[PDB]
Amino acid sequence: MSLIDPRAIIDPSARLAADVQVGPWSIVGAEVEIGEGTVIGPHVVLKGPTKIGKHNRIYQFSSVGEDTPYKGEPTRLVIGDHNVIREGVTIHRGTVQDRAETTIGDHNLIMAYAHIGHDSVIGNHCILVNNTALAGHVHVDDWAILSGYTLVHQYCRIGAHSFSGMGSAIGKDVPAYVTVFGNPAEARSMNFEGMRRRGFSSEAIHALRRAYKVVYRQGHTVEEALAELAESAAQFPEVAVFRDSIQSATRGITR
Amino acid sequence: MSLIDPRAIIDPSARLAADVQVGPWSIVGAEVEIGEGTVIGPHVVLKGPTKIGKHNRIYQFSSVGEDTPEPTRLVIGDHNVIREGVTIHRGTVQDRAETTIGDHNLIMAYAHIGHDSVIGNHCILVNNTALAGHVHVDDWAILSGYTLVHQYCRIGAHSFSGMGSAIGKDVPAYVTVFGNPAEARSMNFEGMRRRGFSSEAIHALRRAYKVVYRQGHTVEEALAELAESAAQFPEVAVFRDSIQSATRGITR
Amino acid sequence: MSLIDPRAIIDPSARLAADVQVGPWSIVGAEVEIGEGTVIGPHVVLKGPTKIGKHNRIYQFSSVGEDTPDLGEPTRLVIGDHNVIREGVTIHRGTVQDRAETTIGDHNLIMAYAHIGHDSVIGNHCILVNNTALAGHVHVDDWAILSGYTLVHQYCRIGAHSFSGMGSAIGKDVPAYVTVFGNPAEARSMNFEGMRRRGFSSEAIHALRRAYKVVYRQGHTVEEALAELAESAAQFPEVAVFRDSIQSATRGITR
Ligand SMILES: Cc1nnc(CN(Cc2ccc(C#N)cc2)C(=O)CSc2ccccc2Cl)o1
Ligand SMILES: Cc1nnc(CN(Cc2ccc(C#N)cc2)C(=O)CSc2ccccc2Cl)o1
Ligand SMILES: Cc1nnc(CN(Cc2ccc(C#N)cc2)C(=O)CSc2ccccc2Cl)o1
Repeated sequence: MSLIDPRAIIDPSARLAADVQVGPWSIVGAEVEIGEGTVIGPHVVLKGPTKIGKHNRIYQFSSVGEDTPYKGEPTRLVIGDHNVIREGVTIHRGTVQDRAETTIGDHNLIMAYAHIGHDSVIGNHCILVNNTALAGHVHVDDWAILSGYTLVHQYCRIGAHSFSGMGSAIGKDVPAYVTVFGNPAEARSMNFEGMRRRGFSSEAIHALRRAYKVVYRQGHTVEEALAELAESAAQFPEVAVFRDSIQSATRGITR
Repeated sequence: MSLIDPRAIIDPSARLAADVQVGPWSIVGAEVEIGEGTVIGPHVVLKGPTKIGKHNRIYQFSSVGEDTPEPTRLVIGDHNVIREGVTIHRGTVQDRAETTIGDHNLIMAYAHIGHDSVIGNHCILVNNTALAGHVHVDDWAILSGYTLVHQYCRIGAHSFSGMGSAIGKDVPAYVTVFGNPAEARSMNFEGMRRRGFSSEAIHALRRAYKVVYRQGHTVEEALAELAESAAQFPEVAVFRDSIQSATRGITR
Repeated sequence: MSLIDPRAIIDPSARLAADVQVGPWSIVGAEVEIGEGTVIGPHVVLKGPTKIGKHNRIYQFSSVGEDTPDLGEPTRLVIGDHNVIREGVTIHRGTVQDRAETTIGDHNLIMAYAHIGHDSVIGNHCILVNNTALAGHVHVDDWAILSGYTLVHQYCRIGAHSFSGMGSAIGKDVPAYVTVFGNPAEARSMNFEGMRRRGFSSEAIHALRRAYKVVYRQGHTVEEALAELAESAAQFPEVAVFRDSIQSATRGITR
């Protein structure tokens, strides 16, 4: 049996690496580029201009590279390497001219029926659990986990190693390591489980626990908090990752 | 390349207008009528008795015209966009509760339109919005992502629900609702300005909101107080009529 | 015509009863077993080791028998008789080694886009309404009704004849007959409506109303409540079902 199933439709403008697998009844549309070792399942719709990197797995009933719901404006979707895109996932392209294309990095897991809205940016090692929805212009940093049915408002930033509880509705920025829950989302604590899994030192975990309290439990303003964290951020690069996510928040921080 | 892809299944009783496009591996079932300029994507399941109007677009993995889990019908108007994975059930004809969708609607990815529901014109049902059944959505309503609507609920003209809202009661026209359970917050003044409502009409609607929600009046007292402004501004009469026709009470 | 559509793919290791119907563009994977009177719709993906019983109906765009997006461990899915699996439903296999296969009994209705996580167990006469998600290791007892978009945390037990309202987020065990609402889920009352439809005696309904008060409205600890329910449970099999569900609660009960 051929690597490209004879029941699949490959557009003559699509560029594929030699070992790409494409399952039956799948469409690889115009201007779709697919890298080495990628596996396209059956019943998949791929639309371009889209770049899919190496060693990716895209499951049935997914629509990857769709137009968002002027004529001829260049729009693009870039997906890196070692990603898993499960059944029914929808991923929209993003505008090129303004450097706001839809981008997905490496080693991500995008679970069933998740939605990635136009101009969203997903880093590396993220997990978007079933039916997570990024409205659009969402920035998800490395190792973030969004539990099932997490809804993210347009323009929100989800910090590195952050966590959302199931059914959370995020309206403001989530700082690095922070855990959020409910509709509307509220900050609860820090992802100490994720910190341990990543092999963080005891001094680094303690400095981060102290950092959370400075921001959320000591009644200080964002301006007051950032000034107090300066000393701790200089000694630990992980407290600096927390400090930078607060400093770069536009919609305010999830409290 | 033919308009009707040779890999699609078209039942002999289906009636398609000459320029209708059907993508590969789509099923156009028996008693399905499709009007001029409509585009059916690939992997679409269309079941009848269903009448689809002119210049519609139906995306992949949609199931339109499903039986509810006696002649039943589904009627879809003109210029609608039905995105990927949307599910639309038919409604009962004898009791005049067929499922109806008007014109210029945008029904986004994985939205669900339960049996006997009625959607007006220019409505937006964002991703995963779910109408349980017998839901009436009036013109220009916006239901944000993952809005859930209890059976028999009425969604007023130009109303708005925030993301993840769970609506159990009627939403009056223009009203903005948020959360689970849904709570009224304000009016959609932004929408009024886009529609070209006058400053005077907006002013009267803002006063009408206060009468219903911020002055401790009963529904009976509020309706009597709005009578004067409703005769003067047709937009206020839209707001008053939606409260008058509320069978499950109003969202507060 | 032909019971198996010529456009369907039937793996040579699949075992089917002679009258099994399979629609166009459906995949019946390796190690899939399908019983008498079952109808598989078009665009269905079935993956094994999976057993599907008699007189079942599986709708378009469903992925039944897939492996979880995180694990040579042999895993299985077993589905009983007279079930209806609506469009876009995802059902994952379990694990055999620790006796946690994913199992679904008889006369169940699994509505559009519902998710059945790995190692979950569904009894009989249950209804999972549109987009209900069982994260994994979830036990759903007989006649439970989970309203649209109900989210169920891993390891939660849903009691017999219980009911969740639309958009409920369940993080603790739901006792038998209990009605729960919101995110986080909160106990409200009992499903008396369901009892009456099931033909429960007025005496059994009266005893269950009293049982709810003992657990939830009289300031008793779970130890105290279980001691007070002992007498009623010995007399009413329906009260024993309620008592057993509180006894077997590992995550505490939904209050
Ligand atoms: C299974 C399981 N393992 N951990 C959890 C908790 N979790 C976060 C999480 C989930 C998966 C990975 C992984 N790889 C990591 C973290 C949730 O999102 C629960 S909700 C949910 C879960 C699954 C489907 C639908 C829903 Cl709604 O679930
Ligand atoms: C994109 C975008 N543009 N506006 C918004 C806000 N919006 C209303 C809205 C959304 C789209 C149109 C349109 N055509 C109009 C209004 C939401 O529904 C947010 S939630 C959400 C949003 C998108 C996907 C999934 C989810 Cl869950 O999102
Ligand atoms: C229709 C209808 N008939 N009863 C209800 C109430 N119901 C429970 C329920 C639903 C169906 C059966 C059945 N067979 C039994 C109980 C809900 O879940 C409402 S929410 C919902 C409902 C439908 C789609 C999306 C959503 Cl979100 O809806």
